[PDB]
Amino acid sequence: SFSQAVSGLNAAATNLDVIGNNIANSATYGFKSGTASFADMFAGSKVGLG
Amino acid sequence: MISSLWIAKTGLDAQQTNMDVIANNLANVSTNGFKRQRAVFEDLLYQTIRQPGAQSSEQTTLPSGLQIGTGVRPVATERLHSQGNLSQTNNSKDVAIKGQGFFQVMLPDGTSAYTRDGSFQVDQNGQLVTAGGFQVQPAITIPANALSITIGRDGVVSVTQQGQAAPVQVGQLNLTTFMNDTGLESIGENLYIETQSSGAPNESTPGLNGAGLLYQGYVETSNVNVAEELVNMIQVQRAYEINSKAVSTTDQMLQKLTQL
Amino acid sequence: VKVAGITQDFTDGTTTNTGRGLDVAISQNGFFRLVDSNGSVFYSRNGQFK
Repeated sequence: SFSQAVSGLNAAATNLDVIGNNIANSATYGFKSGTASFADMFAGSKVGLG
Repeated sequence: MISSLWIAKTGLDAQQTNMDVIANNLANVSTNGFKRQRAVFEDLLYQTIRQPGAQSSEQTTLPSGLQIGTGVRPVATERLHSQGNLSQTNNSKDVAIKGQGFFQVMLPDGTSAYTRDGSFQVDQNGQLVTAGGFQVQPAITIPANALSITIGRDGVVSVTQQGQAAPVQVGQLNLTTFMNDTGLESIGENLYIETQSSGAPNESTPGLNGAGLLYQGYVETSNVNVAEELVNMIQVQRAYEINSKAVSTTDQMLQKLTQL
Repeated sequence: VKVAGITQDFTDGTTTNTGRGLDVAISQNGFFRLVDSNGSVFYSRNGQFK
């Protein structure tokens, strides 16, 4: 069950990383804040790939 | 002495190599310009007791044969030449390379090595040398009574003396790339040398033909993430324990066989 | 975020009348030319002279 959890672990890290980027680039002039979006993935049915 | 025992020994060896790679990656988590390495395996041959797809009768064919594996062999341990992060070291003689490319250097015997490090110093004679005593191949020298050394976005590097109210150009920091950066074999003290797997090096100014750019006053940190290393340690430990238990089961089975 | 170096503001100040005779102010663009003992050339706007 590491495969499902590890993928979710990386997704949380990426979401946290982008937040840090949006919070560090504050007071920059020509900057637009960015956010990340996720999407699930199933091989067939009843099986989850994270 | 038995097939299961040999298969389990090969599995244990593979897991030991994986653990060693993980430990080596974690050890130099702070080395500047370090590129991590990843281990890749592939299973060994198969003994075919019954040929798959064999002609069992005049018209019937076996949908599947009988094959027994022989184990797993570690095929390679490859560097991952990703892009490391950059930091603010604030040194006039510190350079970071963004993109791809290598700084050339001359070994004492005479051949050429390639590096990704940026901590450039000056020898006693005023030649730009790296940490370790090696000097860059294009032989850039820094004259005495130098106020400031400025390295542009491209390869041009200039120095300012006390007077003359204008910078004077010293040399060009051309950098070399390879067709296959992964094939370069690493050696000690953070260096790489050309092999047959990688193509012949091509030298160019920064910013052209896909080469990177030079940033002065920065330094490139290693491309190792501590987050996933720990979970890899957990998984490899569990796999190693499983293989050891398989060895134990084989030994117990054999002992109960020979107890007769 | 990286810092792209400090940027100077060269807006004109306010010419306060402090008296005396060895003090000069500029109402437009322009830098006084100065030289040191070693011969190097410096540029400034300081009005204090003696």
